[PDB]
Amino acid sequence: MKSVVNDTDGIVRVAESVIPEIKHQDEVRVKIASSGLCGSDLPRIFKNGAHYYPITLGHEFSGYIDAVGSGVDDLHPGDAVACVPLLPCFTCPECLKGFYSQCAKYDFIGSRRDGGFAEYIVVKRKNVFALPTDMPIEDGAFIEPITVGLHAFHLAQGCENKNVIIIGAGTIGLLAIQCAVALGAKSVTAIDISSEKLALAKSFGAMQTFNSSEMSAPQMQSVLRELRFNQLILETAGVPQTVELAVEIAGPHAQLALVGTLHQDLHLTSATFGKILRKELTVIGSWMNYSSPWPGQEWETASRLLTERKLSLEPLIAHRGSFESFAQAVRDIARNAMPGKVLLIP
Amino acid sequence: MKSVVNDTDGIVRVAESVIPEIKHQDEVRVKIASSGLCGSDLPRIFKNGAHYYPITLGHEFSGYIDAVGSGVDDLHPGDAVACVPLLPCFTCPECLKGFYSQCAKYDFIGSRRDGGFAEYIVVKRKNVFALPTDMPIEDGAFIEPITVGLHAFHLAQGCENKNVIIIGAGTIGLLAIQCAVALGAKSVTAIDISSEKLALAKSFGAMQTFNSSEMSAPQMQSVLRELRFNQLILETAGVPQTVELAVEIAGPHAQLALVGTLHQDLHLTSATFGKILRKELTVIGSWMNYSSPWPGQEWETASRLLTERKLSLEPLIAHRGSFESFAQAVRDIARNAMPGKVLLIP
Ligand SMILES: [Zn+2]
Ligand SMILES: [Zn+2]
Ligand SMILES: [Zn+2]
Ligand SMILES: [Zn+2]
Ligand SMILES: [Zn+2]
Repeated sequence: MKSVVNDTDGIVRVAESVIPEIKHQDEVRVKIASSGLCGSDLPRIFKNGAHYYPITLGHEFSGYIDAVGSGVDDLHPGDAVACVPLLPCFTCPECLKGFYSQCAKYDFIGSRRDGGFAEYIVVKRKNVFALPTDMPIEDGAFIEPITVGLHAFHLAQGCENKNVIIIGAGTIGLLAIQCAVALGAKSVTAIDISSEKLALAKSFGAMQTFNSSEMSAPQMQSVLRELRFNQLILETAGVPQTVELAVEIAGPHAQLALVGTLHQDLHLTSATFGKILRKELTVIGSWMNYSSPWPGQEWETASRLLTERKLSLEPLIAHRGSFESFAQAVRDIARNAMPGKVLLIP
Repeated sequence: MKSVVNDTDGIVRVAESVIPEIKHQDEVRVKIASSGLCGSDLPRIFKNGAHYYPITLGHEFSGYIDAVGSGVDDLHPGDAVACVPLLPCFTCPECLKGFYSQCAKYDFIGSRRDGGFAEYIVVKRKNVFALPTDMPIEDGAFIEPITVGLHAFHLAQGCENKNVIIIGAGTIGLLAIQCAVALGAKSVTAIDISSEKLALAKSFGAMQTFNSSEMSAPQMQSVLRELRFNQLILETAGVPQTVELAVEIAGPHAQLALVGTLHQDLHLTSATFGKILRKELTVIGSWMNYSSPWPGQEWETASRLLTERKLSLEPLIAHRGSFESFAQAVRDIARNAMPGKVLLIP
């Protein structure tokens, strides 16, 4: 079978291996139909940021059950699934509290073990999420990234009647705009460095957009005056300039949800830090996308919103291709910005 | 009348001035009995951090009503009061929401206008808080710093049954320890560089203490293992090293309340920032100490805790004296750490 294998210093190749066998009663084998590249994969590919090399990535995928272990009774060959890539231990104090992403013994498909840029993969039953039979299988690759946004909204106790601000218009951020609209946000505003993913964001329902390469924080705050109350800001870009921007533009008692991981240090001026105090902001760390009961309401909500057509996935996709095509598309990214969702279609 | 006036390059003066007159129907004049130096006053004196010079500071004080304006019907000469130093406008959208410390137009006794390091002051009726008739008048000077800690606890929805960690053993931190014990924290841990402030913390009820000049963050986290859940951490020291420490030591889903204002920039590593997300911390900006109904339940709680003898103020006090000895005590601080509460007794 074919897979995409990444090696040290940004080398990407397509490799041939034997199909993995089911080795435990609670495992399943999935034949992968659609597998997306995450923003968080780019440092793994191009900045030696993976836990090991060589490695096969991919934690955003869907497929059909190919076989099941003898202990699996609720899934059958042919069933459509999405991958639930985190595997907590379920027995540490954190896990028994429902803090699965604070488990100090978890596995992660496409990060801590090999993942979904392959024709087949064997994973635990708890690592797959059943899809509605009428849902197009390709759509299932977006479930995991949808739940990223939904988890942050969950931590903030909802976005209903809130003025939400999404910073970053990558796939995660564009999905968060669509979810915010569908979950009854009073308004949605999008902010990003380049100018018309912002047009795309307006088509998804953002009532206004700020190009941060052309507006300063004060200019943005001035426009936001009428909407300065009951704010929920999601920082999805994961660069220190946007974290700083969120604090600067925030209105009184705004909730600020951090979902983007930084790969450079954050220097905040004394003044900016002071605004966290003076505005009495609530800064909410957000990690992964899970809650009890496993894998969490986020996952059922993601599937539900898709089926009732509240979400729009096609405009997000910058590329579909099989292995050679997808590999070169990944190579073409270089250390540049993500064009849109790059999908592997085996 | 005498007052303490500080000037540009850390000069502290005792000056003579005329007694201020009541000019509006809703004003009172207070003859000041006890007036304390806040940790936040030190950058105002020695790091040119005040809004203007020359200036008279002091926002932690108590006294007796000397005279009242013609429109004041519920206070009279001889009444004991504490100062409520913030004066919001009460007519902006922030104030109408009960967000008094975000008021666009607020005044502040001892920061935006001259304060209580004087024999008499004229302030609004809204700037004084009636004390119980049996309360020793000097105790009233501690009400404002008490409510600082209580406001942070309030923002965090209480400290009851929580494992609280107080970082910084200045007067405000030591008071927050006593309040935490009184309000039923499951445990209280104190952290500071002074082994002696730490002994005091234990006598106030801290079950353990970490000296940060001698212990590492990992060393601290190791000790905190059995208490790592349901944490409430108050950062009161207001220096970048302790903000960094709070994030490093925090347990899973800990609340982190920020009450100390920085006067130096904050440089967080990408790893330290990452912990905010990975631990799913909630960072709570805390500013001043007010709520609706003005000035807030915090002030009622402070008064009550004092009257039922749940707090201990005498060991906090490092100095008592009239104008000349108080001024020299202040000068002796220079650019060093606070010895304890320095009080002016006119
Ligand atoms: Zn991802
Ligand atoms: Zn676990
Ligand atoms: Zn103060
Ligand atoms: Zn106001
Ligand atoms: Zn720096």
